[PDB]
Amino acid sequence: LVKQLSSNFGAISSVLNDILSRLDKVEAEVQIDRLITGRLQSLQTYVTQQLIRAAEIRASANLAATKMSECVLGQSKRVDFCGKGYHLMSFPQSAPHGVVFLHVTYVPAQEKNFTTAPAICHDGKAHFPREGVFVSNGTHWFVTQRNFYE
Amino acid sequence: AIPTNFTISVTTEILPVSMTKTSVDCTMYICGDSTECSNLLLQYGSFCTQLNRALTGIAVEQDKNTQEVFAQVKQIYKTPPIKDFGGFNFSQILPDPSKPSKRSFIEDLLFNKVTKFNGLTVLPPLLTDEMIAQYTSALLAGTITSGWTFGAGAALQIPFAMQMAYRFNGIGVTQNVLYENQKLIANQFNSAIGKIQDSLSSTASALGKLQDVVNQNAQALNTLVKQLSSNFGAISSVLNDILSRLDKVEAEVQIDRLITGRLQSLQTYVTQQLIRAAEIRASANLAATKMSECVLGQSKRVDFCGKGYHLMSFPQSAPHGVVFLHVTYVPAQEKNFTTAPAICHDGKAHFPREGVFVSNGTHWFVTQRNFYEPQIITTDNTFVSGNCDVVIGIVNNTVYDPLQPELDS
Amino acid sequence: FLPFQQFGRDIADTTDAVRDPQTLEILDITPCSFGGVSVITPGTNTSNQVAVLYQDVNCTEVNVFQTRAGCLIGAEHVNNSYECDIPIGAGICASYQTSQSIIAYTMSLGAENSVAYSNNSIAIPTNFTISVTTEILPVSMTKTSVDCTMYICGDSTECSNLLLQYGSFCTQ
Amino acid sequence: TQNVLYENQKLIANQFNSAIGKIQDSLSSTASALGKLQDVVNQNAQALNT
Ligand SMILES: *[C@@H]1O[C@H](CO)[C@@H](O[C@@H]2O[C@H](CO)[C@@H](O)[C@H](O)[C@H]2NC(C)=O)[C@H](O)[C@H]1NC(C)=O
Ligand SMILES: *[C@@H]1O[C@H](CO)[C@@H](O[C@@H]2O[C@H](CO)[C@@H](O)[C@H](O)[C@H]2NC(C)=O)[C@H](O)[C@H]1NC(C)=O
Ligand SMILES: *[C@@H]1O[C@H](CO)[C@@H](O[C@@H]2O[C@H](CO)[C@@H](O)[C@H](O)[C@H]2NC(C)=O)[C@H](O)[C@H]1NC(C)=O
Ligand SMILES: *[C@@H]1O[C@H](CO)[C@@H](O[C@@H]2O[C@H](CO)[C@@H](O)[C@H](O)[C@H]2NC(C)=O)[C@H](O)[C@H]1NC(C)=O
Ligand SMILES: *[C@@H]1O[C@H](CO)[C@@H](O[C@@H]2O[C@H](CO)[C@@H](O)[C@H](O)[C@H]2NC(C)=O)[C@H](O)[C@H]1NC(C)=O
Ligand SMILES: *[C@@H]1O[C@H](CO)[C@@H](O[C@@H]2O[C@H](CO)[C@@H](O)[C@H](O)[C@H]2NC(C)=O)[C@H](O)[C@H]1NC(C)=O
Ligand SMILES: *[C@@H]1O[C@H](CO)[C@@H](O)[C@H](O)[C@H]1NC(C)=O
Ligand SMILES: *[C@@H]1O[C@H](CO)[C@@H](O)[C@H](O)[C@H]1NC(C)=O
Ligand SMILES: *[C@@H]1O[C@H](CO)[C@@H](O)[C@H](O)[C@H]1NC(C)=O
Ligand SMILES: *[C@@H]1O[C@H](CO)[C@@H](O)[C@H](O)[C@H]1NC(C)=O
Ligand SMILES: *[C@@H]1O[C@H](CO)[C@@H](O)[C@H](O)[C@H]1NC(C)=O
Ligand SMILES: *[C@@H]1O[C@H](CO)[C@@H](O)[C@H](O)[C@H]1NC(C)=O
Repeated sequence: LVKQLSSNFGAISSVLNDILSRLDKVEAEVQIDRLITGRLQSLQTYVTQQLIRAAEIRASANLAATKMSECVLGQSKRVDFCGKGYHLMSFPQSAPHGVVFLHVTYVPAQEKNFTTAPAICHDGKAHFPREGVFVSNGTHWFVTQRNFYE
Repeated sequence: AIPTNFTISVTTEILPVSMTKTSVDCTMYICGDSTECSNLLLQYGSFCTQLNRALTGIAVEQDKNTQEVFAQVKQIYKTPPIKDFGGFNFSQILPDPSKPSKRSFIEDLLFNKVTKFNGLTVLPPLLTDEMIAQYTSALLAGTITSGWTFGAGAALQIPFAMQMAYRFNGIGVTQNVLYENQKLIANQFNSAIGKIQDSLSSTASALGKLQDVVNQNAQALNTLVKQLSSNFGAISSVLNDILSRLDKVEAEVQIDRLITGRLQSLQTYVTQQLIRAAEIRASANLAATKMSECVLGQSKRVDFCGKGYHLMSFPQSAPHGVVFLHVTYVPAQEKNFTTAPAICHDGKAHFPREGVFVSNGTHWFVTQRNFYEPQIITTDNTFVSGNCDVVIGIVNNTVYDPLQPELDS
Repeated sequence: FLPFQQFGRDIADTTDAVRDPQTLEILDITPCSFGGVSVITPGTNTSNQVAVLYQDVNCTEVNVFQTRAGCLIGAEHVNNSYECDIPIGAGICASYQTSQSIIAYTMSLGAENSVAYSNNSIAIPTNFTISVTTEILPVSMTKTSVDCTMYICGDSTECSNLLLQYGSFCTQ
Repeated sequence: TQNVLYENQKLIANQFNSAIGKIQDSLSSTASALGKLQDVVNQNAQALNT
């Protein structure tokens, strides 16, 4: 925007005082009008870009507020909304013109291949887990939590 | 009213993700191959480079949108050669190895529905249709073979029927309903997919949300080009026709008239593109949100990923967009049952641990809220708190104690 | 062309074709090949070597690698894929690697992996790790304010009086 | 647990009814409550006047 003050826009000079100090009114008003049109257009361009950028910032701020409410104040069931992993808790940190969230997540680290089954027959009855899944270590059947071998 | 039967439905949600990456050269558009016009244009400073910058920013954000929507998986997963998925047929959404581009049948259907000299160019996307198809293949193979585990961390293999059992538990329906009705569920799923294929193969308007984006950008460019035909007060719209007949002094004035008009035309175009780009970005952010919370996980958000109780979703690529196939559980048939909030027994007030109390007119049962499956009311189904003189609408019945006959013998 | 037609025009009113005034044949006028020129470069704190992309042209009209993004000159084509560094377009990215030089390659989409799926095998985690990630979001931007009179006219009454003929353009 | 509601159902209904009455009293007395919508009306009207 400041650089635009250096443009002539068709005028004999970009410096308004240099136009006024050398030419009398009648034609000088024309030369000034050329600069007014160009500089006014420059401001309109600047303001339009700022309004669009401001809309972008507002969307980001709304997202940040949403995360603050549903991650720091609560616990998020939304996948990858507050970082990768199963969300536990988050911590806000301030930053210049922004906010930084530290997302604490639970990530499975080591796994084993187990044989499974959807149900077990006993006396003709079909037994299903109340919680967890059925696993076999190759000789014995166990019931264990879905997200942690126990 | 408690549902006694259910139907598995598949819905299609179509979202724009990107728009054509145009770039406009102000000198060739405004002046072309004319130095006199270019020299006049230089008196307007940076008006051009701010337009090249704005369009570059848009072009970059079109690739950012695609990457955030599709590039959510660190690895490219692939299905096994044996499709033992419990009766669920995925052959119409998985890559077809026989095509020159490994797209699914449905993706091929989607691509068949959506259809320079003045300084106006179109940049290629960074991610080709091949790269997008591979990404949707990886996301689909992960979803099918590992459920939601590939989203949080490592892809942990699980039988598909058990994965669906978890998805059913996630909506308040005990996993045993799925296994007892597994064949029915697989047949309903396969039929729903066939219906999706028939719709896409017959309803052209299905992809209107993406076609309109294509139309809006194309028309805008046509409008910009049409503006070269305007005089803007000059004796002629053709710059060379002005330069070849008039000498410098007045010709510079006639050229200035065209520069002002054409520069205004570009500014209008760029402003409209920035606003439209913001719209596309919001849509892409929504698509990425759905991808993360529907395909990689399971959504508890009502109507976020289609109507019904969400089970799973499948991404499909489309021209300048993404198509989600949302698999939902919808109650199908219901009966009128009499209910009660609690039952008095020995003065104790019994409440269900899970489910509600129902009566068929002669006997009281406890059943799941979302699926009629009557069980005998027992001490292992209900809990005691307080007594019958507080709860409004409490009824008299008996609660069977499974331990009593065990102690008598 | 019909016997009375001498010139053809495009949507922009530029000449599309002309009929030669001496020999009555039609010549199409296609403006000669042009395009944007982009420079692919590592930062100047690392190297002053660059590659040049001539957009949407063949390398004949201008070692040399023809891509659908254009003719890339100065970057060596490498068969090995990598993570995208400096994007070019159409699946091609470039980077500065090992002497050292600029390379061009088809970008990798991630490691290839298969899931050991079967109808009776489940993988259940036995251990876990607690990870912390950082998410950075903009919230605000500098609260600028611009005075149209000082910007446009400054300390000049004659200009201000002319500006008043434009009404509310400023106060908006 | 759902038993809390049933044991306290009368209290809950009375609190709900009172809260609604408070909403009515606020809307009947606080003009600024709908400012978010009035500003939209004002922004478009002024723009046309401009
Ligand atoms: C599967 O788990 C069971 C239970 O832990 C194992 O059975 C035990 O094996 C140990 C020897 O490692 C014996 O000392 C115990 O008496 C066994 N208990 C029972 C109840 O049998 C079984 O060996 C494991 N199998 C495999 C292949 O790991
Ligand atoms: C639940 O609804 C399904 C259909 O949505 C029923 O399945 C149909 O059953 C009839 C038997 O009268 C068959 O002729 C149809 O071919 C079946 N359709 C499918 C898709 O399998 C099912 O029987 C219903 N169950 C109950 C208990 O009402
Ligand atoms: C999954 O559904 C597709 C639907 O097309 C099945 O493909 C058809 O299979 C039948 C016989 O198996 C052929 O006669 C058709 O020509 C096939 N159609 C197409 C388009 O390929 C596929 O076989 C089904 N898979 C399973 C395992 O049942
Ligand atoms: C309500 O359900 C109960 C339990 O299913 C029904 O009682 C059974 O009725 C059948 C006849 O249809 C008898 O053969 C069983 O011996 C009954 N069992 C018991 C424990 O009483 C009862 O008839 C049903 N009532 C209605 C109106 O449907
Ligand atoms: C539910 O059962 C209780 C007791 O089994 C009933 O309470 C009796 O009500 C009658 C009539 O009001 C009294 O005369 C008895 O003295 C009460 N007995 C007890 C132990 O409180 C109660 O009325 C029954 N509810 C319904 C709806 O029939
Ligand atoms: C689970 O993983 C943790 C590391 O993430 C293991 O803790 C390490 O155990 C080794 C023992 O071999 C120590 O030398 C390391 O210092 C431990 N690291 C930390 C951070 O405490 C843990 O033992 C693993 N548990 C199982 C059952 O595999
Ligand atoms: C499970 O078995 C397959 C069979 O080849 C193997 O490739 C895979 O690595 C095994 N899983 C683990 C966690 O070792
Ligand atoms: C429940 O009873 C009402 C009583 O008229 C009836 O209109 C309604 O259709 C019944 N519900 C079902 C599912 O039949
Ligand atoms: C339900 O309504 C009937 C209407 O006559 C009434 O007699 C009965 O007591 C009511 N029950 C409850 C729990 O409100
Ligand atoms: C970039 O230059 C600065 C200053 O010379 C240097 O400190 C920094 O490490 C350089 N960056 C890289 C990636 O080498
Ligand atoms: C010109 O570009 C086309 C692009 O497809 C290429 O096939 C051709 O070989 C290039 N060179 C020519 C025409 O000499
Ligand atoms: C790269 O792969 C192509 C495949 O056609 C091959 O012709 C070429 O020689 C390879 N380059 C090197 C350096 O191996």
